[PDB]
Amino acid sequence: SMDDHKLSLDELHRKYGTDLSRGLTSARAAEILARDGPNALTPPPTTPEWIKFCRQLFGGFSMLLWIGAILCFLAYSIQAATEEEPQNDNLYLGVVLSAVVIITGCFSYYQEAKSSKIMESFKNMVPQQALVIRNGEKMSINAEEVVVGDLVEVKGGDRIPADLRIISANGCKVDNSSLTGESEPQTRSPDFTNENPLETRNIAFFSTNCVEGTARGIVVYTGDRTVMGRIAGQTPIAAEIEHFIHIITGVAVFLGVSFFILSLILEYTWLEAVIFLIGIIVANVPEGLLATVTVCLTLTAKRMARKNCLVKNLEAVETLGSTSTICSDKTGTLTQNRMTVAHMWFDNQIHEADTTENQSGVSFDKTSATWLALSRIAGLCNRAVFQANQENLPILKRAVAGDASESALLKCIELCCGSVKEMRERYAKIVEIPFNSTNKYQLSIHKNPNTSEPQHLLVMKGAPERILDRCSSILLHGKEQPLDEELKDAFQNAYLELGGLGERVLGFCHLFLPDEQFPEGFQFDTDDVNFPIDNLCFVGLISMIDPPRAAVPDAVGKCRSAGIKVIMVTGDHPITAKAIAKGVGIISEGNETVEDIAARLNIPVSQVNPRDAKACVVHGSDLKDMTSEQLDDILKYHTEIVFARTSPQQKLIIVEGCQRQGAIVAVTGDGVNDSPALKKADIGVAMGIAGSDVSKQAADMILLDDNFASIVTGVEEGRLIFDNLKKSIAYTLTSNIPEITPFLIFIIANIPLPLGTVTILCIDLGTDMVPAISLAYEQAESDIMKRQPRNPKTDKLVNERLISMAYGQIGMIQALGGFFTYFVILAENGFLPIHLLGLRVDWDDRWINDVEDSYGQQWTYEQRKIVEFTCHTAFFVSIVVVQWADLVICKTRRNSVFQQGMKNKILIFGLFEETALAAFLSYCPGMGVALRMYPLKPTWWFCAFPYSLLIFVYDEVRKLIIRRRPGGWVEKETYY
Amino acid sequence: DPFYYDYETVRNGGLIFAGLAFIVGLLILLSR
Amino acid sequence: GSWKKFIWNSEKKEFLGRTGGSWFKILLFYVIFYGCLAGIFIGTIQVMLLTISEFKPTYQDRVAPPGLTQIPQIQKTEISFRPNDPKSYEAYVLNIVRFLEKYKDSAQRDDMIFEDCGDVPSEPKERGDFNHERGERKVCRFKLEWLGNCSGLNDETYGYKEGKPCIIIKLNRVLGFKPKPPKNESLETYPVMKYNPNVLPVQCTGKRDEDKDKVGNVEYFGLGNSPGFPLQYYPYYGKLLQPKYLQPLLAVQFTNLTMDTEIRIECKAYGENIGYSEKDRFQGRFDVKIEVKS
Ligand SMILES: CCCCCCCCCCCCCCCCCC(=O)OC[C@H](COP(=O)([O-])OCC[N+](C)(C)C)OC(=O)CCCCCCCCCCCCCCCCC
Ligand SMILES: CC(C)CCC[C@H](C)[C@H]1CC[C@H]2[C@H]3CC=C4C[C@@H](OC(=O)CCC(=O)O)CC[C@@]4(C)[C@@H]3CC[C@@]12C
Ligand SMILES: CC(C)CCC[C@H](C)[C@H]1CC[C@H]2[C@H]3CC=C4C[C@@H](OC(=O)CCC(=O)O)CC[C@@]4(C)[C@@H]3CC[C@@]12C
Ligand SMILES: CC(C)CCC[C@H](C)[C@H]1CC[C@H]2[C@H]3CC=C4C[C@@H](OC(=O)CCC(=O)O)CC[C@@]4(C)[C@@H]3CC[C@@]12C
Ligand SMILES: CC(C)CCC[C@H](C)[C@H]1CC[C@H]2[C@H]3CC=C4C[C@@H](OC(=O)CCC(=O)O)CC[C@@]4(C)[C@@H]3CC[C@@]12C
Ligand SMILES: CC(C)CCC[C@H](C)[C@H]1CC[C@H]2[C@H]3CC=C4C[C@@H](OC(=O)CCC(=O)O)CC[C@@]4(C)[C@@H]3CC[C@@]12C
Ligand SMILES: CC(C)CCC[C@H](C)[C@H]1CC[C@H]2[C@H]3CC=C4C[C@@H](OC(=O)CCC(=O)O)CC[C@@]4(C)[C@@H]3CC[C@@]12C
Ligand SMILES: *[C@@H]1O[C@H](CO)[C@@H](O[C@@H]2O[C@H](CO)[C@@H](O)[C@H](O)[C@H]2NC(C)=O)[C@H](O)[C@H]1NC(C)=O
Ligand SMILES: *[C@@H]1O[C@H](CO)[C@@H](O)[C@H](O)[C@H]1NC(C)=O
Ligand SMILES: [Mg+2]
Ligand code: NA
Ligand code: NA
Ligand code: NA
Ligand code: NA
Repeated sequence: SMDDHKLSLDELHRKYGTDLSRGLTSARAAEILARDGPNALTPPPTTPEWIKFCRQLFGGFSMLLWIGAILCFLAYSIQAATEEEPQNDNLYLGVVLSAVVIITGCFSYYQEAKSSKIMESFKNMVPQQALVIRNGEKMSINAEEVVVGDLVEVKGGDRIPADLRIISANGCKVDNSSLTGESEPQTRSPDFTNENPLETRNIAFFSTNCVEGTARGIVVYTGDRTVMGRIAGQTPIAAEIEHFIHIITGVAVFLGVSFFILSLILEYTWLEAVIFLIGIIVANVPEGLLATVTVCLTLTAKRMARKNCLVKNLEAVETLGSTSTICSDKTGTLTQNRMTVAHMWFDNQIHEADTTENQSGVSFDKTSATWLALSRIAGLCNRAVFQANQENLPILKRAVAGDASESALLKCIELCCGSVKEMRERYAKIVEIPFNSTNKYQLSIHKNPNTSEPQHLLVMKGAPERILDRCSSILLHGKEQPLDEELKDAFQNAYLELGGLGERVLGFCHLFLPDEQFPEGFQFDTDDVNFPIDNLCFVGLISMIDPPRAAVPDAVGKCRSAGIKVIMVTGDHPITAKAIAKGVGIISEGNETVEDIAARLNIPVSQVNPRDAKACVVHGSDLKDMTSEQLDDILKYHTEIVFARTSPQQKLIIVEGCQRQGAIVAVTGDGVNDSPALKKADIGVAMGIAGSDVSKQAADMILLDDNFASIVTGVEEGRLIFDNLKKSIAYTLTSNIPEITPFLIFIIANIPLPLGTVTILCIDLGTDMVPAISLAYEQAESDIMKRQPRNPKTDKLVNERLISMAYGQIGMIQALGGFFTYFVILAENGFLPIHLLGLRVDWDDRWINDVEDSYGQQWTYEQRKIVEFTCHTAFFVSIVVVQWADLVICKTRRNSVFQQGMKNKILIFGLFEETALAAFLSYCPGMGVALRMYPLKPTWWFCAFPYSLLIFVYDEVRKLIIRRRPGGWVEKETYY
Repeated sequence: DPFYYDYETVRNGGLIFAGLAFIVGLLILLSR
Repeated sequence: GSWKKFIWNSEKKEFLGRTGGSWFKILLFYVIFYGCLAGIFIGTIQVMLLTISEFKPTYQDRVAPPGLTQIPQIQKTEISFRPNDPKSYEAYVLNIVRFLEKYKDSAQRDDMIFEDCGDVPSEPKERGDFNHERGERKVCRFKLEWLGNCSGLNDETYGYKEGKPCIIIKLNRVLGFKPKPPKNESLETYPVMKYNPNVLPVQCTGKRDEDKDKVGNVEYFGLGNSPGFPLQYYPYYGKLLQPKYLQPLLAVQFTNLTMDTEIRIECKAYGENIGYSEKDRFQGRFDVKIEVKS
């Protein structure tokens, strides 16, 4: 429909609730909140909470265990009609195969719903903020409640929160890429230019940003009724677990089909063969890994939010842990960006600031016209103003509306030389200049209040090396002593002795223009430059100290021990950047640049071999003319690189240069010029308290505390998930040999069967469901930040060393621990072990009711099948007993369990749930006819204690050899 | 009698152990 | 894995991605590893065999009331034959002849092993104790002539040639077991037969109600005149102490079977020790289906 862009501001009075200034109103706010819908775009409804349940109950690899129950109930339904004495045995088989599906589907749905509930809790974690100008006095609000008739003020880098009509802008430029497809900013103005209401300048749009400038606009639509409100993934660590599950599925399907047609030769009663096939396929395929990976990801994301490191998608979790390069900025991230004045220099003497109450009187609060003029220059250039409720607050804290340097400068002026706003109205600012990035020239021409001098003053401040050509004549005692060469040498010495401790310096110069250029009447403008700028009245230098953050100098050491390379990209002088890098530990001691060894041996810099210097400080002006080959070996031959005097716009040329060597680069940005460099890096980090919305729509992280050390803690939490996934995969695969081998030795050796299909499903449901997911909650070992970064090209999760440990070494001990208990039971009832070789044909014969044992007595058919089902029960129980030691050794990878501790509460619950399920399935009245499971003697629970102890002893001695001998044969062959 | 072996005592002990090992796991899990 | 490039290099000599001095170590590791695993398994088995006696099993409660079986070893508890067809009943006669080899009178002549227990039923004979202090124990000898009209001293087809077939019933051996016949309250067991205090009684009747009208007459042959197992034997001492032990037998003949009908017959044994089951249809009891085609 037609939007109110054609009608001007008078009809904007006469279209909304009478407000174009001073805010709208409280009452009106509630009324237009109740009239229209709030600013939330309404979500599409997803599938309800029973379709997600039937996709897990009747899903993949559970239809097999449903059709097994259907066939069992069909065989019982056939038998109950055309047979007398119907003998309901397939009824309980169908009941058991139906109960296994319900339990496994309920566990899978619970583990899916918990991770969905956690990952849904990151929206409204860092909501949106809109700047309105309500009756109050300019406030930020939750942005999902604004109304039609508000006036909002946006600036460079903010998000437009509603449908806007612009009233007063200073060249804001919206990027029209969400509804047109243009990658070019467009100028906005309150006029009426285009006939089409969409490609015009009258209005602004939802889900857009007006980069530069500011704007004051009025809301026309909110919520669903905007032009955006109408109209309308995998993980590289999940797409590998899928590919592994497909290969294990093919192997298990081959094994189950091969075991299916091998049983029918042994007269195995077609229902039993089908149930045996289904039980092999279901139990030998690790379907519960695909849940575990999600629980490994989402939980980790939650912990990253508890340490001020917020992710934007789950694909950014597994790539943050493989980070090999961090290219961070200096101001705001490494340092606090709360600077105070220290160590001014004027009249060939470094002074002290004397910030505190201990007034050393350092030639201050007195009469000496050089520092009076210097403090007057540093007082009438500070654009920052103070807020209300501050003039009765001490020096120790002050709210102030401005950037860092001028807020630092206002401290010394409001401390030393009275109030400040009286000094602003004394010398009237007649033309201002905003702070430019090209020459860094802050100027504000002033005039006398009534009279102070016949030559009224013009001011100049900025970088001292960028004003050394402009202002040269010093102010010793009011005297403009001209350019002097040893004085420039002393200025250079002051520059090195003020940048050498790590301070940003600012120069100060001024002018006494006569009345020849402006009289007392009409003044002169500064946009048309008719002022002499060369050989001006320099007064002195002011520097400011900037403390680095709290937990940074050991976070850089943890980045160094973990093989991550840190790059510092600042916009400061290349001697202060070297000082800050040596202060925080970027350039550690022992490492030096070519300037240091050149000034060491007193050979000039230009002929030093650039191979003995591993640290390097690159000026930003040389970055523009160097081609790709010089950058691609600056980043190759050095180890500690610091880019100084560098614009953020050329950050991108760094990042690709680090990506060609092969690296996962993490880049911090907070501006609108960094957004080409954020989404070219492998992981982009936005800032949380500073940083506009364009900077955080392009990044994969949010730093909620603006600290560098939170990135390092995020690298820890990202590194943890590969360890936890390898531990869970290693635990899950060990229970495959004791489920395969009892049927193999049944065929080969012709002994009675040690394990049936019901106890195979019991083994799988008991020892694979709960304790395999408890290794996702495992704490971090002591050597996660002492290993190198993993390469996601040559380092997969599964190796030939992970398969040959689970299938070849640990699984065989569990198979032997089961077979021992089988032989112990069958030898204590009368069948000695040599007598069992060859007994299978007579044992399984229903019409041979006198089978002789080693003592000579004669067994019935049911009397020996009861002993066989007791052997099945204790096979399952001994598998649970060795599962214990399999779960205990599979929670560490190179540390011992005595230096890891039992801090995992889910693992102890897994052990107790295992043992409670085993002791309940054996000793409950009623399991003898349903499950065919019979009670064990109390001394049969200790038959697989030595094999469970052997697993523990073997794995502890193996890990000890790996720790005390790195790079040996045991680490090369067994360390998975 | 070498032919009897009452199973009720070991069944009572096993069910007591199952109830104990279930409630202690419940108290370890819900300890948070 | 790719193809040739991975099957062999000969610029590093790496068959399957592993050099030949590395294939030797990874196989020596698995040979030593499985050798020590086999050693530990054999050692635990040999240690467990030291707690096992060689005269008495550790647990006897899973054979505790014995089964009751019949000697023509048949395939679905079914006997079916034609008397004027000497190829239908030949397997049954061959089974009975192969079973009654060791019961012959010429196979019991060794008087230092076999002994002459009485020809009337008597009390159990304790041979001592399970302690090997007397060596091998002697065994009572069973004469075939007590199975008369069912032994091989006559009709050598055991009745199958002339209509009326005959089975041989025996109770399963349990080491150390002494059967207790029921008491004599004259109300206790069912229904009525001749009672003897040293005979475990057996009775074979028809199963359904139409089978009781068709089974006809049933003859028993054993030691004495009360049908059942004598008690002079028992309790089996085991095949270490008593090789060539001979369990007592009981022959049952069906002299007046009804022709061309399938008849179900249940044989039960009575006593205090003897108990029955509902799933085990061979414990203390059995059943047979006979069908004499004409
Ligand atoms: C009741 C509890 C008892 C528990 C007992 C459990 C025993 C624990 C055994 C587990 C250890 C597993 C590795 C053992 C092999 C150690 C090899 C070694 O030391 O490397 C030397 C060294 C390590 O030092 P290196 O290799 O790095 O030397 C470096 C050389 N320079 C410096 C020049 C580079 O490796 C070798 O060079 C040669 C090793 C060849 C290995 C050949 C295979 C040996 C066969 C081992 C059989 C052990 C099986 C026993 C398991 C039985 C348990 C069921
Ligand atoms: C009697 C037969 C037919 C089954 C009857 C239904 C099942 C008892 C249902 C009820 C709730 C289901 C499950 C839903 C919750 C899980 C949480 C699980 O605990 C954990 O996962 C560890 C703690 C944690 O994950 O934080 C243990 C019980 C279990 C498997 C439940 C087991 C029983 C399920 C399959
Ligand atoms: C490890 C898994 C995959 C297989 C382990 C079981 C074995 C495959 C089978 C083969 C024959 C079995 C047993 C049959 C014979 C006995 C006799 C036993 O004692 C003796 O050897 C004494 C012999 C004598 O004195 O006459 C030692 C070996 C043992 C336990 C064998 C051990 C190996 C068994 C269980
Ligand atoms: C079936 C059994 C025989 C094998 C599986 C059980 C383990 C072999 C045993 C060996 C000793 C037991 C535990 C006894 C108590 C210690 C305390 C623990 O030490 C600490 O608590 C240190 C805490 C910290 O440093 O943070 C080291 C492991 C642990 C749990 C042991 C882990 C392994 C246990 C369960
Ligand atoms: C049947 C019984 C008599 C066999 C004896 C069992 C052994 C005493 C087991 C118990 C646990 C095993 C080991 C597993 C735990 C480690 C912790 C380890 O202590 C450390 O922290 C090592 C630190 C380092 O080396 O840097 C030294 C002892 C050791 C090898 C243990 C030594 C004793 C082992 C071989
Ligand atoms: C990994 C380390 C810390 C061992 C942890 C394993 C289990 C959590 C704990 C629970 C109590 C322990 C056992 C203490 C003794 C009982 C005897 C048994 O019950 C009987 O004695 C037979 C029945 C009866 O006595 O009547 C049930 C299992 C068992 C082995 C327990 C199960 C497993 C243990 C080692
Ligand atoms: C990981 C594997 C190697 C462990 C399997 C257990 C044992 C380590 C292996 C070694 C060889 C296997 C068996 C191969 C076949 C022989 C037959 C047997 O010889 C006989 O006397 C049987 C013939 C007869 O006398 O009636 C002696 C032991 C036995 C079971 C071996 C017992 C031990 C086995 C199971
Ligand atoms: C055992 O078999 C013999 C013959 O083999 C039976 O003896 C005959 O029985 C019939 C039955 O009426 C008599 O008429 C004959 O006179 C008997 N002959 C002889 C020589 O005795 C004998 O009855 C059978 N024993 C039984 C059935 O208990
Ligand atoms: C078999 O013969 C006996 C003769 O004593 C007779 O009583 C019985 O009814 C007969 N049975 C049949 C089935 O003919
Ligand atoms: Mg930044
Ligand atoms: Na599974
Ligand atoms: Na991005
Ligand atoms: Na397992
Ligand atoms: Na498994």
